[PDB]
Amino acid sequence: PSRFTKTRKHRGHVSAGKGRIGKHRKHPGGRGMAGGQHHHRINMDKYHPGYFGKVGMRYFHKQQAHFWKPVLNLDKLWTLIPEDKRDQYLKSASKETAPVIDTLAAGYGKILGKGRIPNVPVIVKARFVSKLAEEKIRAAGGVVELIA
Amino acid sequence: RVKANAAKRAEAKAQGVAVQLKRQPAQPRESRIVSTEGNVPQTLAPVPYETFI
Amino acid sequence: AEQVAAERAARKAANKEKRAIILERNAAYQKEYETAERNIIQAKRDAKAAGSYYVEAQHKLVFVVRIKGINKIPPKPRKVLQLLRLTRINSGTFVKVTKATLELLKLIEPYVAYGYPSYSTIRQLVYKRGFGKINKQRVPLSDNAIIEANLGKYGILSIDDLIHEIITVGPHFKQANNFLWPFKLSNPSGGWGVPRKFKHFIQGGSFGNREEFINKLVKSMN
Amino acid sequence: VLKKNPLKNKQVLLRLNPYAKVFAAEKLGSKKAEKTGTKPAAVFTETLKHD
Amino acid sequence: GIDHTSKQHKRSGHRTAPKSDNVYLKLLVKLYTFLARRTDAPFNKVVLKALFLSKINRPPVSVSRIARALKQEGAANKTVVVVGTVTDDARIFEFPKTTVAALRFTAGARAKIVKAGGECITLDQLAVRAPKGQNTLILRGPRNSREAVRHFGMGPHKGKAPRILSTGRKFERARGRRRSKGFKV
Amino acid sequence: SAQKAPKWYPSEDVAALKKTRKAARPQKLRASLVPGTVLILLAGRFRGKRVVYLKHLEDNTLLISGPFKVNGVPLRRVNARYVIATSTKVSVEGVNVEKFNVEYFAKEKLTKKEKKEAKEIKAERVEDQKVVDKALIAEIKKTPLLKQYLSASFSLKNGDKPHMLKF
RNA sequence: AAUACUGCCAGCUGGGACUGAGGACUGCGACGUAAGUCAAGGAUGCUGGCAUAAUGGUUAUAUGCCGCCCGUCUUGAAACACGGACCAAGGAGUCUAACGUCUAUGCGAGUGUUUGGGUGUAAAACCCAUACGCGUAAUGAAAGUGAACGUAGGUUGGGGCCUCGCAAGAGGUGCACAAUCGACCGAUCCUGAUGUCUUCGGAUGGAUUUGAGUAAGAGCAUAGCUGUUGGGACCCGAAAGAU
RNA sequence: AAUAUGUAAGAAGUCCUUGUUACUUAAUUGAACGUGGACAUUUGAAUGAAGAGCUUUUAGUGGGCCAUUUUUGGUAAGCAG
Repeated sequence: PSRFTKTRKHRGHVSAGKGRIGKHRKHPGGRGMAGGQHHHRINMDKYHPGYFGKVGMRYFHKQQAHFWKPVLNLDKLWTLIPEDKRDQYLKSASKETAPVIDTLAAGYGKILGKGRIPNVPVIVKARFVSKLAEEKIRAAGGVVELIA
Repeated sequence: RVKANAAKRAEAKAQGVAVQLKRQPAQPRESRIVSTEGNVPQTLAPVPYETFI
Repeated sequence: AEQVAAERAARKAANKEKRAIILERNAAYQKEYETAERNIIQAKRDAKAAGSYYVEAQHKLVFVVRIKGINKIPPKPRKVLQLLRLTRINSGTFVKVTKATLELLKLIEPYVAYGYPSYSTIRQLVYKRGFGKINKQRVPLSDNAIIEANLGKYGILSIDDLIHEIITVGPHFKQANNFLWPFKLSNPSGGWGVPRKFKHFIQGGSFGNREEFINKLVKSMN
Repeated sequence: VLKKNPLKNKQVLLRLNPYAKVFAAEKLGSKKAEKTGTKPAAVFTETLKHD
Repeated sequence: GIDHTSKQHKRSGHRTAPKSDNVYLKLLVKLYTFLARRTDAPFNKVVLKALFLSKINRPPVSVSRIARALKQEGAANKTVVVVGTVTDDARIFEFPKTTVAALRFTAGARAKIVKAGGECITLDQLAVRAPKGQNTLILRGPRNSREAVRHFGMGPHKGKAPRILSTGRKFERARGRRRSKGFKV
Repeated sequence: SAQKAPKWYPSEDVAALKKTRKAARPQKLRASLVPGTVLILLAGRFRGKRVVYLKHLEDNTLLISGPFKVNGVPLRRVNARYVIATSTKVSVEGVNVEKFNVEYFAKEKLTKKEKKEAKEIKAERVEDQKVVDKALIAEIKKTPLLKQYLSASFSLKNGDKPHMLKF
């Protein structure tokens, strides 16, 4: 609020926290990103390197639906099965009765392999997958099939 | 100095423990007797100002 | 059956034996003061009888008093004054004479008046103005209990144990002198004896070595 | 609470210094030295006195 | 006037009290200030000084971090004390039986500890069962894993993230960042 | 409420005082004050009067009587700091001053009721003054001119300096 | 032999000044055979006067000494630098969007109800679904690829805990954090395995390379101070320009 | 020369034995990093430490001037540097 600002504490003091010599003006260094190559060059070289220049090729008409690929790691793969069935599926690891995980149903496009699923056979439906994610799923006894 | 301190510590295990490992600075001199046989103190005076040119 | 006499008589017995061992310590330290003084007198007289000259031993201890204020001090003198804990005017401390400490006194010489303190000067100083640095505080000494609490590991059981370790500079001088706070001395009572302080004592001023007249200066400041 | 000076206030001076009662009774600050008749040497005396 | 070797009237720079107006936190400070003063054990001093800590200085401690702490040899029967919150973790699939003394527990963390046979106790329950800190093990969360820390010390040849809204190409990937356009960092 | 409340209320009881370590040691007088010396009163009703010092009372005061036949000062107590001891002395070997003390010089029993809004010598005071004067006069007259000295009054003249005038 | 001078006394003693802080006891000590007393962790005892303008306060004046007229710009202001005849009222770092650090709070690998819907005592409050935002994964220009050899590694330091230990201290565990050597992931470069639509694939291994990475998550939302940017942007002020 | 200035004055160190290397050597040679073992009167000069170290954030400032000493241009300057 206004009563906890320093403007109320600066009542009486002449420059209101801005200095006698400096004489707080409208825009003494410019406006906005003014002089990022001339007189704020040191700021734009120290704190924001990479500001000036055309890197990369232009991608005309970008839609993020094409780049829709949220990633689910293997340690977060077992979050998908709900807790009412999670303990019944972790215990009694059965090849015949394996939990299927519709990873796309929650909205993860690609399964990655950050590691250490328990040694259970688990059915994984994927749009994409990595090599190490499949090898750890193969090591646990599960299978990955692809959906679209 | 490390080799001397290790050797002095090795000998201090046998005899002369607390063998003064640390360096001491130039301590002020203890009291001494200055005899005067053959050393009668010759008196000195300031020299007069001589131009020496 | 109430635990009154069961701890008061034991504490009074402990205080009586602590006072008895301090009494014989002060008796032992007293008797070595006259022997170390009278043999020095007798060594001078024996050398005079033998036709020689007795060089007395150089003084192991200086008492150094800051006489000039905290303004307009160059940084190399200012660091040494802080290292000797002379932070204000008429702040005194004891400095063990070595070659390292001698060139320190040569470097802050226009700001301090140092000399060789006598036993009477030291014991009057620590009785009147001796304060102990215990947990970064100036607790005044005022009994041998806090001397034993903070200097009992070095064998200093009393203020006279502390006095003897100062005048006869022993192996626990660094611990004992750092325990003593810098002496907040007053201005001298009869003045400084000079019209102008900031010349050398040889040049009729106040700073520098006044070798045995630091007793006349500090007995007036105390 | 209040600092009391030693070398006055003899009860504080006797709270410190258990030797102070013996020092006051035996007068050890004003002790007479032993009389002796050692004479300085002539070589020291004439060096001091010459010219 | 004296030679000021340091700054006079300088505050210690540490918290002597929590900045919060939490009455229940101040009760725990009141209990542990008594415990730090009246016990010679330094466990109560550390817990009190950690109770003062702010939200960025009390990071969350996962139950996987509890499990890694109990995985140390000789610390299986120890009680793990978090002065701060405890969150659960889907990375682990078997939390061992233990008693955990934390300020707050998330509902997943309460489920993970209780269903594993263990119990979630508070810091005053800690004070009752262990005033000097018998067989305890204080666990601290990763302080410098915060997203605000990777922007700290930003400069040339530092390997720090610049402060930037939109991460991608055309946003700080040009001169000053690669050798093709002028210079690289 | 015009003023809400003070939450911290200071306690209404008074703490007892600490046991003070001050004993009332007896007063040592000046060396020039011997019982039987003559004093000059420096203040009061009898400024400059020469009086005979008789007894040091236990009040720390001084029982004086310049003889009432001589100078008109009665048997009264004064203060040691408000008198000046002259080097000459009188004889008090044969005078009874044993029954003069603090309660002898008590003024009156004072209450709050009988307070004098607007405004007699005791017969016992006159008679003991007489029997003190009978002993005191018999040695005053044995030396010349001392009776004239006590009846006179001291005064500082022009040019005399009390830092060098021996009294 | 004295005496001067210098120095010492845990020597005595006189006179003066200022201070009386604390408010049961504890403690140290001294004297006394003990009992107790005391100059011993800060003043008590006795006495007198007045009880009101006595003391004190305010105010005016006088006297002694000091004291340049404030604000601002300035290296420097009392300035022969500028503003100010006086008085009353008004009058100048505010709000928003996006954020940064810090702090508080709630929930916490999630978080955020308030776009909307239902309801309501009706712009309030209450309740709610789907998405979406940010976070949980980075890296590359991009195609793409995408984070455990190990008790998530080793070394050094490391609070705290455990064991031994009359007590120092010695071992074991060592969270956070700091430094470093690795390992893994992406990019660059190099060698190129089974294979094969014989031109695709890229296994394995490596580097004076590189990243805003991983290496048992820390974020989201709200609130506040401070700071930034855009806006009139602390207030006021142009010469101008255009319609 | 004086003054000023760099380094060192140890437990992260010293000594002895034997482990790794794709480095090095003629070599089971050295280098680096080690594993074990011995290292109080003072753990290896003096004095001090008044807490030490680290991190964030941001204000103001970025017109200076004077004095001793050294010193430049100038005849000199309450000159300029």
